[PDB]
Amino acid sequence: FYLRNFNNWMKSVLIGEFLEKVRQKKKRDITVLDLGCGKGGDLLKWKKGRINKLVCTDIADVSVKQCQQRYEDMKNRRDSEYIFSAEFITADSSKELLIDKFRDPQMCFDICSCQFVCHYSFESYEQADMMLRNACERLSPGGYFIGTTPNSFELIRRLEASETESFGNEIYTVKFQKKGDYPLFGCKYDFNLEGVVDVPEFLVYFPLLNEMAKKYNMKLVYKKTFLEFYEEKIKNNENKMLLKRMGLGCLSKSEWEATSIYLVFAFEKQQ
Ligand SMILES: Nc1ncnc2c1ncn2[C@@H]1O[C@H](C[C@@H](N)CC[C@H](N)C(=O)O)[C@@H](O)[C@H]1O
Repeated sequence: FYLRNFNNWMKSVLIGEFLEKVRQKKKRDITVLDLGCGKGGDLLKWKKGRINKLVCTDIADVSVKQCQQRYEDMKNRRDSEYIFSAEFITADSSKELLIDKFRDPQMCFDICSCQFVCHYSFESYEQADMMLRNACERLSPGGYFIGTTPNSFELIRRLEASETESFGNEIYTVKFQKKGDYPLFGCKYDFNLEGVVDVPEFLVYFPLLNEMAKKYNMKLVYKKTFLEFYEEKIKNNENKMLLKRMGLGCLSKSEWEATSIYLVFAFEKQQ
């Protein structure tokens, strides 16, 4: 609950910062790609952002349709006077070109949001490159590719400090297959969060992600650990009060250990 809620706060502040960056130029017709949208847990953040068009895509067809129904549920509120239009696409973004699936092949995006997703595409080089292409190729110049991914530096640091192939606490466990072997692609580990799931992830060496993004003319805006990001954004008072409205003034030490494995990143498309 508290970890989910804290990640929502991180996504709210992150989406909020870059919606305003986009609006500090074009306030009109803001088009967003939500790569790996999941069950639609970001729809209300895009609604509060007052965007115009949202493309939600996920690999699980089940999730895409609950995301589509959740959007239809939202637009039948009385609160949804001008809710964004949306399309919902089932696709493997690490294997399929998404513009093959758009109703408008030539559409452009101001933001691509890829939250807790891109580390599933580092199974191989072509999959990581395909996801970057689906995320960045159709970005308008000056548009943003933002997202959250595990920090490989902090992952390895804790794995070496451990004396087994595992580490964690009562909230989470990370189990690597072998210690001391960290290939750029396919470095598989299992991430278990006590409550939620058990899904295999791949290590993302961020300098590599930074270099591959250059292929689509992306320049790194910033890269922060979850702790660096929290400490910086908590100084803005409306961020601080959003934290208190969401009931996040008291995260456990065990929850900080879990959430401090992650980083946020932002790339911008050049002219
Ligand atoms: N290659 C892939 N292409 C598209 N979606 C994927 C892919 N791999 C995993 N996903 C989906 O990415 C999502 C990962 C979730 N942790 C993120 C959900 C949502 N974006 C959130 O921030 O809450 C899941 O819904 C996956 O089904």
